[PDB]
Amino acid sequence: MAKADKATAVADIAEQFKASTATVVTEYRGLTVANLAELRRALGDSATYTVAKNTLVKRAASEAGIEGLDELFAGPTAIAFVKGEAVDAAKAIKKFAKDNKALVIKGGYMDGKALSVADVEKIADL
Amino acid sequence: AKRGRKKRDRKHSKANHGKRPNA
Amino acid sequence: MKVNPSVKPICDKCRVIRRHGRVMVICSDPRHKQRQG
Amino acid sequence: LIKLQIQAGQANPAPPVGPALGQHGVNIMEFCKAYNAATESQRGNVIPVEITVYEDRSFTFALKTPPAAKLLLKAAGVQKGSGEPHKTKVAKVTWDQVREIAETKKADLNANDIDAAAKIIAGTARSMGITVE
Amino acid sequence: SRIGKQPVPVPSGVDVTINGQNLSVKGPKGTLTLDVAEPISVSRAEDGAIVVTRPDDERRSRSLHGLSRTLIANLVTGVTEGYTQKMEIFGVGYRVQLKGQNLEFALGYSHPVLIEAPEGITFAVESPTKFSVSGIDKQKVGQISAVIRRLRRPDPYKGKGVRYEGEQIRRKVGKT
Amino acid sequence: TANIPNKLTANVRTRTGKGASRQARRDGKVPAVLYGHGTDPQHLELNARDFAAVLRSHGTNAILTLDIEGTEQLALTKALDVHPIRRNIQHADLLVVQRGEKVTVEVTVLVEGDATPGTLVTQDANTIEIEAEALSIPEQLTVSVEGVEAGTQITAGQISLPEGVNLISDPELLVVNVVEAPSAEALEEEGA
Amino acid sequence: MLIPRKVKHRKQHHPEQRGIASGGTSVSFGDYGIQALEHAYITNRQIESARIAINRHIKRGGKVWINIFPDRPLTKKPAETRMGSGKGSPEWWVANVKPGRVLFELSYPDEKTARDALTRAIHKLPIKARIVTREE
Amino acid sequence: QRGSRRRSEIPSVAIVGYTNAGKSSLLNALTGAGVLVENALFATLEPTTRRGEFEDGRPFVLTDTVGFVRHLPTQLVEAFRSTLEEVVDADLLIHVVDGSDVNPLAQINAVRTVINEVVAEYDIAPPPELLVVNKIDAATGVGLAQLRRALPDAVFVSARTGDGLDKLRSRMGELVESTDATVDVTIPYDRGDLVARVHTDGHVDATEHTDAGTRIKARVPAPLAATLREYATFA
RNA sequence: ACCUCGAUGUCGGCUCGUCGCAUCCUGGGGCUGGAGCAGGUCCCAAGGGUUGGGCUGUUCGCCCAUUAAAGCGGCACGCG
RNA sequence: GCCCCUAAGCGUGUGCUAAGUGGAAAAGGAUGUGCAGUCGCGAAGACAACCAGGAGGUUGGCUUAGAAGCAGCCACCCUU
Repeated sequence: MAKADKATAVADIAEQFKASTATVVTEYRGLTVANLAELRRALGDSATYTVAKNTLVKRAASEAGIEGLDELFAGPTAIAFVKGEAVDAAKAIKKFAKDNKALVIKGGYMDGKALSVADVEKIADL
Repeated sequence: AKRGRKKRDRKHSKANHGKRPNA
Repeated sequence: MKVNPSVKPICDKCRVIRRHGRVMVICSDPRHKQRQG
Repeated sequence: LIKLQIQAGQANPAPPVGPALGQHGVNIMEFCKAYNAATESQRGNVIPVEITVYEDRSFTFALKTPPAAKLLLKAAGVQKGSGEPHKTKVAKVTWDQVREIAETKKADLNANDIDAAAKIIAGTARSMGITVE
Repeated sequence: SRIGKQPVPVPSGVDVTINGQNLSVKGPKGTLTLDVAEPISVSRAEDGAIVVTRPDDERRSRSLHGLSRTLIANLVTGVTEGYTQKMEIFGVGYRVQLKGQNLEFALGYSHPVLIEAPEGITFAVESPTKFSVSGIDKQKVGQISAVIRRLRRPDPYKGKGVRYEGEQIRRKVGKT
Repeated sequence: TANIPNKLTANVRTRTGKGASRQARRDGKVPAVLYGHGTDPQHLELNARDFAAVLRSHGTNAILTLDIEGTEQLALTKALDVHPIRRNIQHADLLVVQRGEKVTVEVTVLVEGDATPGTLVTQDANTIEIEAEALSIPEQLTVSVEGVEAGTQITAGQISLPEGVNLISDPELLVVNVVEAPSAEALEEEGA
Repeated sequence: MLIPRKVKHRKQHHPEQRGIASGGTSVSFGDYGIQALEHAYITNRQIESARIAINRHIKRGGKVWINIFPDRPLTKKPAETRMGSGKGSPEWWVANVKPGRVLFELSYPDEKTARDALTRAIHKLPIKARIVTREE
Repeated sequence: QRGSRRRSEIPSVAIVGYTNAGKSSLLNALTGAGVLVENALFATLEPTTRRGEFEDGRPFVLTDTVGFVRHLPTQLVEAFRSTLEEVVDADLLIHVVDGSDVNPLAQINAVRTVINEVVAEYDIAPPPELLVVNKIDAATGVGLAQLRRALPDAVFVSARTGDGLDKLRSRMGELVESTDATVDVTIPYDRGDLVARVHTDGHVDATEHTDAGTRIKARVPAPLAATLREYATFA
């Protein structure tokens, strides 16, 4: 667990945030790899997805304007990095939200704006 | 051989200085 | 029980401890439990 | 959640297959008739079938792509696998052939790309040492 | 020491008494009395807690740290809510009945055996094949239930005998 | 390469011999003697711990900068004496050198890689002696063996030396020999 | 077993077991080795019995070196005979060992199986011994 | 040790024969054991056993004993009395002789008169004797037909090459299964310690879910066939 | 080859004991490839018990009937 | 040699021992404790408790019925 690997992660996560527009952050817990393999094919078609450490996010979030999720980094973090239109990956996950109902959305982010769980539902609606 | 051992091992005392007659 | 001068942990679930001045091995499997002496 | 691989047109001997899953409370005869009905089209392979069990004991059986460990054998012409891969090579398979195997294996593999599946067959080819040229 | 670091939370329904090292707690179930080791000292802070104080890092005093914390802890959750253990008996023809302050078993012996009730321990049968033991002292509750559980020599071939609630005992196949 | 010489302190001994040396090693020091082209040997004692740390990092041949009585002095550890049982330094030889001199030094050879599965790598020569500048000694040499077939010999002449160093030892000396994997019967046959 | 082909003198004195070793105190063929720590007369049986022990734990690959050879003979007269009247015929061949001497050496890829193999042979020797490496 | 392993349901077969009859390599080739051999006298001495395997899927105890020599003293026969106890503990006795020799009548005569010494002094019925000629690749075909005509219970084998091993399993099968007693049992619903036993320990014939229970026609081993006699369907 | 050759009586058996435990029976357990009956192996335990005959000077041994068992040793190979 | 027998120290200061070690013993077994130095990790929360995963090719090839991620031998790579 040498620090160099963690240092490279912090740079890469922030650089992917600055390369992407919006995010939708859910709970990854309790989802099979068969589900994880099924979702990653749809996830990677347009967007991207990761399950990283909360503190690794914070040190990779303090640079740019993604510090508007500090109090929401408490719990199972599952970043779904949506690069193009923010509603593509938000529509696919709401399919899985009804498909599974063991996943509950924690929050989301777009255009430098901080939202809530119900706001994210509307984001998937927009 | 307790008798043969307890007699040889009697020589490690302070007053004999590590030696005794008949070992 | 195995009363041997040389008691060693045999499986990966064997714990070696001291109980009343005796080194003994205690395990879930009764075959493994043994004491020194 | 059980598993089997049965020959193409033959089934129901006592040691290998019958009591192998009849010890858990499922069907014994219609499974063989149904298994033959689906594989009569392919008939030239073995199939990993994964019967998924529930409380009601009724079976749910699926048919997968033929194994890469054996689909390579028919592509090369040999019949007996290599006892010493990377020391004595006994089979010949072309990069085109791996693409042919990838075309058959395109449905049930994790590979996202045609060339990526080609790597997977190459990764399996190393486990019995089949020459890829 | 990490176990003994936190303080015991007293509730609203008991009164504590500390006269030196003779700590006694009384409440809605009983009166429990305790003495701690001479290095350790015990007092209470004004925020509804009891605190154990080890003054040294000596091996003796560090072990009496965790021991004292759990003891007072069980002294509190005992005198207020108490403890119960649910016991089961398995095998055909194995029953249990209650004779006032006593218990009667039927475990395949020629003679129906009796188990007396030590003071502060209450027997409460539910069904002929499952019962429970309750009491005020955690040491005494677990003691009598251990004697009860050992009323039959262990049988791994069919599992006949008095067992615990969520037990998974070792078994084996008796073939020949 | 620019090898930064190590700074080590020293004292000049009042008394020598086995009586004075044993007391030195008990007190925590380690005696040594500085000689060379200076033609006047000075009997010094180093701190035992600091000298070991220098040796634990920069190999056996570690260029030293002794401040004996406050005076700078560049030196090179010519030889060492270690007790075979307790594995401690009893004595060291410090040769005095000045920047810009070609010395002759033995350096160790490392082996890196993972050969083909049916081979066993048996290294023959632990060290090899080269000629190098006083402040630019290669601290270790590497022989990467990979993809080699049945028995193949890597002599000294196959070693890639850095710039400005020469192979003093004759290039016919064999260093690394890769041999076929001994058979399960060969272990029985060899040595009876 | 290991025995010399021919020795110039068949009835020799007992080798002197005093002092520390002055040669062969460094492993120079393989990667790992056994370093002695007590004087002993290691017979040819203990040399061969330990050799089989190392082989039975690696079982496939590697080379075992034995830097020690039983040159010296040790004699004994027939039992139930009084003293005097000659010297006994040589019976067992032993090799003088002094502390610091490296006895066996092994060359094996992964260290854990190498060290465990050596510990198997150490438990078949009449001395306390330790495991030493090629490195410093 | 045998008094705890006889309780099990494993058939026991014994291989006997002269020294350098290849009995060790027969067990190696039939199973896959790495027992070492020497082309000399007393190649193997310890009584070696390992599992035996079949064409129809049955395990058994395959026992390798010590090799005999001609003109053996009875002192050495008594000396190795520890190795020859498995002779009477064998369900089937396999005999292997030197197939390249001249007088198969003497090879059977010597060993059989040696073994029946122990059978008589142990007073058990002699086992069904089977002869196996070895080295058919190193033997002359003239003697092959001579024992063909003389011993129909003789089989040609060359364990050094491996011809006819599948026939050996069929011959082994018909003579080991033959000791069992076919049963027609009706196991009730309160004895569910038998459903897996009748399927894997023994051989099933038919099964029907009658009112009285499951009428299980089955074939089971000797300690397992005299064992369901309580629920017999006829006398 | 240290005590005894100006004497330390030598094998078996009988009578009479006394001690050790490295336990044959009886007593308490752990493990078991311990279903039961019966065993195998180890640990704790010296209170009591431990048969009569055929052969040999015999110790020892083999055998015949039994029994819960028919223990091993020391005490000048106990005891003239 | 200095607690009493027994003449003179239940002497002074700093530590160690819990075994009556002191007041017998080996190969070897071992979370008993004091001291000294290292290494990997960690407030970017390392370790313990705990949640959730821990998949595809696949039953990786030879071997016997068979090793199907899990008697034996060889190989031990790849996608999510």
